[PDB]
Amino acid sequence: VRSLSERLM
Amino acid sequence: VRSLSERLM
Amino acid sequence: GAMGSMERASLIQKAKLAEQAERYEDMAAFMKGAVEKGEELSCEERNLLSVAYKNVVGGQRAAWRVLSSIEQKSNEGSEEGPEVREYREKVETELQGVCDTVLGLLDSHLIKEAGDAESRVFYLKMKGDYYRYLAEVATDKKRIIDSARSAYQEAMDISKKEMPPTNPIRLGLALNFSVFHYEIANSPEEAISLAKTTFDEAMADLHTLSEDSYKDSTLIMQLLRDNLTLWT
Amino acid sequence: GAMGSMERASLIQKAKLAEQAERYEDMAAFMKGAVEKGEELSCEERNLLSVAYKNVVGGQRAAWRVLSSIEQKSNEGSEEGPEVREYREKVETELQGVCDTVLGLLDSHLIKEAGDAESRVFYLKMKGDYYRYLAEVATDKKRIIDSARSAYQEAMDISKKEMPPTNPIRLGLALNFSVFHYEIANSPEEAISLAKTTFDEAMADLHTLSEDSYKDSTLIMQLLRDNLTLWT
Ligand SMILES: N=C(N)c1cc(-c2ccccc2)c(-c2cncn2CCN)s1
Ligand SMILES: N=C(N)c1cc(-c2ccccc2)c(-c2cncn2CCN)s1
Ligand SMILES: [Cl-]
Ligand SMILES: [Cl-]
Repeated sequence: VRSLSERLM
Repeated sequence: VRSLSERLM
Repeated sequence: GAMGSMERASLIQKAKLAEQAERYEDMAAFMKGAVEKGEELSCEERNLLSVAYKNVVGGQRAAWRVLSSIEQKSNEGSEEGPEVREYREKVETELQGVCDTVLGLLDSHLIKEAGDAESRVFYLKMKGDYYRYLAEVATDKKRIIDSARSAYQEAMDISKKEMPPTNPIRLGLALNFSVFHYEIANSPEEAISLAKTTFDEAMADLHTLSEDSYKDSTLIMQLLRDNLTLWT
Repeated sequence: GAMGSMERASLIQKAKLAEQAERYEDMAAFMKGAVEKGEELSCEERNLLSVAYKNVVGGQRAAWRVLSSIEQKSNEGSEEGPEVREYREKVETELQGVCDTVLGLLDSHLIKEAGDAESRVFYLKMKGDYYRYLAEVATDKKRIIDSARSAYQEAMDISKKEMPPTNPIRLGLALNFSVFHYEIANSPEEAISLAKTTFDEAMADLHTLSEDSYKDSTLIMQLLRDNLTLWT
């Protein structure tokens, strides 16, 4: 499982 | 609304 | 052809990898390369070809519909430049290029070497599908529609003679031909009649099928049923 | 540049159309063209640039992960050719090309002209992100990691001096830097500490925000929280 990175606004 | 066409097997 | 240097088996292997990776542009290029080796395609290979290009053109049709909608709204109390039209034309031109690529492969030379019903019907249906995708954006429009109709009809004739009513290819063909009637040819009554009789004739043939063939056929029949529900 | 003949405003307008059409390759090309006009980017234009390339590279990273996984399984009781490696290398090379394109735009010349915190931090964070995407497939690996770290750290220093703890760009920067620590730099304790303090310092600043700014910040904070839940 991979960490969550910034999502597009 | 658009008709449903053949789906990939 | 940029794939001319790669082994046929390697192209097929990589098309399957591209499918798993959901890289359908790569998948189309690999299968185009495979076709251009000159050998006929197995049932599996034919479906890999169909999967790749249907996804490619599927994204173009969705984008084209968005842009066309924005373009039509611009042409109603709407404030005005040429950018919407230009970009819609760009996607449209790219869509047509893909459709011509597929039709080119069928014409050179998949169809003329396809003797068995499963292969010939598959390719003729595909020809109808991609002339239908051209018709969706056409405004020669009539000839495009007739080319789709003619391809679908030749496929229907063969499938009715050579395939059982529950054959998935025959079912998918009749489904798409009924969509053509309803969405392209302005023949909703033909579309409804074809979907009805296709469903009923398949229903009456399910008793001959294995559990796995029964699942395959009924899955496609449900789409016929869903369309009838929307059409009536 | 193939977009050199198109007006800056037309490129921006078409990038927005491409976004609505989910045509992110087109969107990247349009925004690359816009950047190459030489003018600095507005906040909106900066996010259009980020949206386009993040989606493009996002699809490449997902495909690369699938292929890498298949490649590792092949190298365990596994039957053997070079196709898996070759095709993974193809996607990887295409991914690296996209990352170099973005880093090229930031270096020529978005960053050196970015004087305001919102723009400078945004570009330096972006530089860290795309060196991080390079690090994900690297095996010069150390220099790539250091380039990401250095870009993120310069961005962190500016954001801590010039932006409130709840600033969405600062929050997104700290989130991605913590991901870098955990997934790239083998520093899970640094990742957890950064996520904790970023969340807590933003929590204590929410009382200063409007309803709309509160929604923006808390949305990003939730990702910090979700990562902490997976990390601890
Ligand atoms: N890689 C894909 N997309 C597909 C591959 C195959 C296929 C066909 C024959 C032999 C092996 C695989 C498909 C197929 C199409 N009709 C039925 N099948 C298989 C399910 N019974 S679909
Ligand atoms: N077309 C897109 N993808 C985006 C456009 C904008 C944006 C930014 C400024 C002005 C107008 C639009 C985005 C944005 C990024 N930070 C906040 N916003 C807007 C929400 N408050 S995101
Ligand atoms: Cl255009
Ligand atoms: Cl390859």
